Amino acid sequence: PSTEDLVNTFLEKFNYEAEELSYQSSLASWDYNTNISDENVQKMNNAGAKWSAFYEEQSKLAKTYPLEEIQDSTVKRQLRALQHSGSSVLSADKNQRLNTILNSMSTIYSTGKACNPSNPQECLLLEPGLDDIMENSKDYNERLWAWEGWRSEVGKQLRPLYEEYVALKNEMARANNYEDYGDYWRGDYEEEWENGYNYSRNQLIDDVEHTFTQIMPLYQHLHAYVRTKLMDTYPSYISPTGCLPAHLLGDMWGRFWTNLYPLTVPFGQKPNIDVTNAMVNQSWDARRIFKEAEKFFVSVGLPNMTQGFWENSMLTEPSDSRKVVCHPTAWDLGKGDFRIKMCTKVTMDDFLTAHHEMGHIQYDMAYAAQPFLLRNGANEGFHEAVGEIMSLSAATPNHLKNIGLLPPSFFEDSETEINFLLKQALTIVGTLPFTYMLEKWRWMVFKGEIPKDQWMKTWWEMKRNIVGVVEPVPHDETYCDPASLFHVANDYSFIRYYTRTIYQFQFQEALCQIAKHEGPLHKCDISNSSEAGQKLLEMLKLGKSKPWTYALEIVVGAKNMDVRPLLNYFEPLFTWLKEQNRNSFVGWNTDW
Ligand SMILES: *[C@@H]1O[C@H](CO)[C@@H](O[C@@H]2O[C@H](CO)[C@@H](O[C@@H]3O[C@H](CO)[C@@H](O)[C@H](O)[C@@H]3O)[C@H](O)[C@H]2NC(C)=O)[C@H](O)[C@H]1NC(C)=O
Ligand SMILES: *[C@@H]1O[C@H](CO)[C@@H](O[C@@H]2O[C@H](CO)[C@@H](O[C@@H]3O[C@H](CO)[C@@H](O)[C@H](O)[C@@H]3O)[C@H](O)[C@H]2NC(C)=O)[C@H](O)[C@H]1NC(C)=O
Ligand SMILES: *[C@@H]1O[C@H](CO)[C@@H](O)[C@H](O)[C@H]1NC(C)=O
Repeated sequence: PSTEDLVNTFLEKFNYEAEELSYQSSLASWDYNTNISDENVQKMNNAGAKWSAFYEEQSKLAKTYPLEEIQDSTVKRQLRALQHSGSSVLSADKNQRLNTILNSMSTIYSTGKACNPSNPQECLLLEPGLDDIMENSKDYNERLWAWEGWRSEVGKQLRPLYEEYVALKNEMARANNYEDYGDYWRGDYEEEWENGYNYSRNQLIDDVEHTFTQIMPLYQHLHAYVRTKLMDTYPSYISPTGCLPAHLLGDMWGRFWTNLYPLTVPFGQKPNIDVTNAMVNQSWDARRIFKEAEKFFVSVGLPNMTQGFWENSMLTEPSDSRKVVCHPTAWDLGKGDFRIKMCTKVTMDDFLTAHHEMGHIQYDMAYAAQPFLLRNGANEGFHEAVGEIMSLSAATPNHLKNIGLLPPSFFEDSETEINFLLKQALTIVGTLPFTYMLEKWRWMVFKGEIPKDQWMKTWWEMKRNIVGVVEPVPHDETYCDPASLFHVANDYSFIRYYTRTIYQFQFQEALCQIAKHEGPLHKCDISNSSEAGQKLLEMLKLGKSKPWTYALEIVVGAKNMDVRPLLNYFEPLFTWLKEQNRNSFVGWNTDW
């Protein structure tokens, strides 16, 4: 028996026991995440810990099989993924050290309460009190205090922690065949085999950077517009040819300029399409929302939800009978038990959200044919990108009129279109540079290119040169503002949002081009395009069996990211911004 045949037997065993154990874990997690109950909490911990142990032991055993001697790229990929043990190689001592550091950083983050000068008790935790301030306040001093306090009482505390976390994680990375924790994270995009469908980890840097080059002009003009309107709101502090203060971006970090819409609304009279009132009138219940979503997916040719979906999902808050976590989640428990958890209300947002989450469900149903280790999206962004393209189609007033939530005679005034596209811009085009800069700083820091003495300095240097944002109060290396973000303090990648964003518009433009739609890409409802849903399935079923490049080619027609779809989607807004910015400054001073 060739070592590969023995390998097949190994994996065929792994997936057979794993599929099961993961289903047991997932059912326990449905129990806890729904029927919050200490008992159920304890059972969740038990089952998840058994999953952890199984994966770890099977990973060691997989290492005892040599990847270099595996033929079928499919088998090789499953093995490779299972062979990536990670924390195992480090001594159990060092393991507990890093576990304690991650736990302590997350506990500092969660236990984050800053107090207000003049108030010895206005001290409030982050999620309850601080954010509203950073999103619905027009007081420079209040927002300033919040921003400074977090990056002061929390970032400083995390500073030594993250300092040692970098060294430990780097040792873990190089413990595996890796140059830095950066290369380890970049490997999630690394795939090999097939014809030229291979993507080396270091190519990710090249591609992210060139895509950001093409997106830079749009971000520049968006910067101008937001800057000028904010100037009129905060005149004493904003400079016309300068970067923007961080505390005025709409959230503690300024990851999404969405909350700046009231202060930066194009026009401002033409109301915003809110079918919410219409839903409230047609008595649309949560089930009706999800049923219309089902009808959409059937229209493009995709299947409809299992009986199990309608019978086992929690589509509504559990009245008052139980206590639940509301954050919307899509669930593939394994073994065909697909579900969705949401505290669905009667709101356009929850409607579009149901379409997104059900798109996740459809992806899950489409790759059930694949084995366990290949039952996932091709990269880390395929999934949420599919989800988002659903909401894009379900937001076009065309589809809103079809479902009967907007009168037929209703017409789109160019003004309302610009308003909508600008809101999309802040939330999308705003996080794009923020994301690039965050992950670049982390990548270089893990690569060591940024020494600790110039750790924070570079950070704000980039925040200005890239993001176009400036520090309100100068911060020394005593601070650690990067750790101030949950995705950074809790050891999570961040480039996923950038990649997802670039992907979703590529997908939407390809599929729309299939539906033979003509006109702006912000007006596309792939509804009834059997061919569109067919291409989508022809990718979705592939899972991660085939290279992510292959999935892309099967859908969009290219093997690598392309920003041209994103630009085409926002091009109207781009031109309007250019004209609105002619007699003003488009750019920002680096040192300011
Ligand atoms: C989903 O869309 C299909 C498209 O034809 C609708 O046709 C239904 O197809 C199903 C499956 O082939 C047929 O079997 C049914 O399955 C459900 C799910 O377990 C079960 O509850 C039914 O008693 C039946 O066994 C079904 O006869 C057929 N119905 C038609 C043609 O009216 C289907 O209606 C959609 N899904 C569901 C659950 O109805
Ligand atoms: C995508 O395709 C669907 C078809 O499933 C389109 O919805 C359909 O729209 C037509 C025209 O309004 C509806 O016609 C209706 O026929 C019934 C037959 O009894 C009649 O009583 C009504 O007065 C009306 O004329 C049709 O029922 C409806 N399909 C449904 C409700 O399942 C939809 O407009 C298409 N969307 C896009 C973006 O192309
Ligand atoms: C919720 O948990 C409690 C405590 O473990 C248990 O007695 C009860 O049967 C559970 N109910 C549901 C609906 O999960």
